Amino acid sequence: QVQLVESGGGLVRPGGSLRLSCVDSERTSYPMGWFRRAPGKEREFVASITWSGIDPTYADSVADRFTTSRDVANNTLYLQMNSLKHEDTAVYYCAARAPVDYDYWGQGTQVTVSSAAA
Amino acid sequence: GSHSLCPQTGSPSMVTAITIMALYSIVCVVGLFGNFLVMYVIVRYTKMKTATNIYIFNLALADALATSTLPFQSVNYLMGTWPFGNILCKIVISIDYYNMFTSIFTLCTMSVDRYIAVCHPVKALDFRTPRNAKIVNVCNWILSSAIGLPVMFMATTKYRQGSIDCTLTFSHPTWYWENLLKICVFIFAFIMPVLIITVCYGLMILRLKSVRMLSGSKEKDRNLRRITRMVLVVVAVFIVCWTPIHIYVIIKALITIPETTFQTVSWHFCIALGYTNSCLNPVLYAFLDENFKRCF
Ligand SMILES: CO[C@]12C=C[C@]34C[C@@]1(C)[C@@H](c1ccccc1)N[C@H]2[C@@]31CCN(C)[C@@H]4Cc2ccc(O)cc21
Ligand SMILES: CC(C)CCC[C@@H](C)[C@H]1CC[C@H]2[C@@H]3CC=C4C[C@@H](O)CC[C@]4(C)[C@H]3CC[C@]12C
Repeated sequence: QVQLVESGGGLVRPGGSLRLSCVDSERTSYPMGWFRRAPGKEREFVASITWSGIDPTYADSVADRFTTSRDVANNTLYLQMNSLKHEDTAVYYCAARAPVDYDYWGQGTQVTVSSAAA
Repeated sequence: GSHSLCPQTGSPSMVTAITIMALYSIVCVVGLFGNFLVMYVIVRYTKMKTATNIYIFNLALADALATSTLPFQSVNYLMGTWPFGNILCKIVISIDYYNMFTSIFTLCTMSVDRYIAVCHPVKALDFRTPRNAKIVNVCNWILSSAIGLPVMFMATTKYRQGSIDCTLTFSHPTWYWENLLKICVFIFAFIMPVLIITVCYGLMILRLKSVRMLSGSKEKDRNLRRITRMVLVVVAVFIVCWTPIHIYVIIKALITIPETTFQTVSWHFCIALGYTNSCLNPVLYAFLDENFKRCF
C-alpha cells in the first residue's frame, strides 16, 4: 500500500546535526509526523507539521534544537536535528496520514549519538 | 508644526467629547487586557521555546506598549494641552514610534516566516529556529531605532497659544526634514508592510493551490479555503486599521482643512483605529495560532 522512505539517519558525534527526510512518492499519503523510540523507553512524539507546512509542533524536549518542515510540492517531510545529545539516540519513525493519530508508519531509521563517530 | 495639539477652536460639544473619551478608554483597556493575557499565557504555559511563540510575545509586548500611551493622549485631548512635562513627552513619543514599528515589523516577520515555510521548506529548517527568531527581533528593533531614537531627541514641549504641544523639532530647513519623517513613516509603517504581507501571503497561497495530490482533493480545497480566508482577514484588518491615519497625516501635510466637528472627531477616530490593530493582533496572531490555541 503506502511505502514511507526514510533517509538521513545514522551516527553523529554529540552536538552534531542530522537531517531526516521522509517521502511518499506515490502521493497516497502525507508524511506529517516524527516519532522515536529509545532502546528502553516507550514510543514518544517528536514533531509534527500541518498539511500546509505552516504550523509545526514540537515536543518540549526537542523544541530548542529540532525544526520540521514539509515540502507540499513533492510531499517530503523534513526533520532538522541540531545539538544532538545521547537522549536523542533512538529509532526515528516517519508517520503519514491518508488523504481521507496516524495511519501509516515507516520502518524507522537508527539515530545514534556517540563520540566514537566522525 | 502641530503634532499632538489639535487646533480645536470652537469648543467641543457634549456627545463628541464623551465619544472621543470612550474611544481612547475602550481601545486602551481592550489593548492592554488582550496583550497582557497573551504574555501571561506565554510566560505561564507555552514558555517561549519556539520561534512562533517568540514572535507572538514580541508582538504582544509591542502592542501593549503602544496602547499604554493612550491614557496620555486622552488627557492631552481633554485639557487641550500636554501637562506631563518635557521628559514624559520624549518618553511617550519614543515609546509610541518604537512600538508602532516593532508591532508592524513583527507581523511582517510572521508573514515572511509563513511564506518561507511553504515556498522554501528546506531553507525553513534553518530560518524557523528560536535562535533566529530572537535575532530577527533584535534586527527589527535596530531598524525601529532609526526613528525611535531620533524622536527621543527631537521631541519636546513648546508653547503654542498658551497651551502646550508635545511636538517634534527638526533641523533646518524644518519643512524638508519634517516632511521626510512623515514620508519615511508612511513607507516603512504602511507601504512596505502592505507590500510584504500581500506578496508573501499571496505567493504562499499560490504554492498551496498548485499542489495536486492524487487522492484527497476535497481535503486540499478545504484547507485552502480556511487559509485564504485567514489571509484575507489579517490583511484587511491591517489595511482598515492603518490606512485612515496614514492618509489623514499626508493630507494635513498637503492642504489646510476647515477645523470642524467632523474633522476633529474623524481625526481621533483614525488615531484610535491605528491602535485597534494592537487590539486585534492578539486575536489574529495569538488566539488563532494553531499551537497557541491548544494551550489556551
Ligand atoms: C500626528 O500625531 C500622531 C498621529 C498618530 C500617531 C500618534 C499621534 C497622535 C502623535 C503622538 C504620539 C505620541 C504621543 C502624543 C502624540 N504622533 C503621530 C503618530 C505617532 C505614531 N502613532 C502610532 C500614531 C500613528 C502615526 C502615524 C503616522 C504619523 O506620521 C504619526 C503618527
Ligand atoms: C478601508 C480604508 C482603505 C479606507 C481609508 C479611509 C481614508 C481614505 C479616509 C478615512 C478618514 C478620511 C478623512 C476624514 C475626514 C476628512 C475631512 C476633510 O477635511 C479632509 C478629508 C478627510 C481628511 C478624509 C480623508 C480620507 C480619510 C483619511
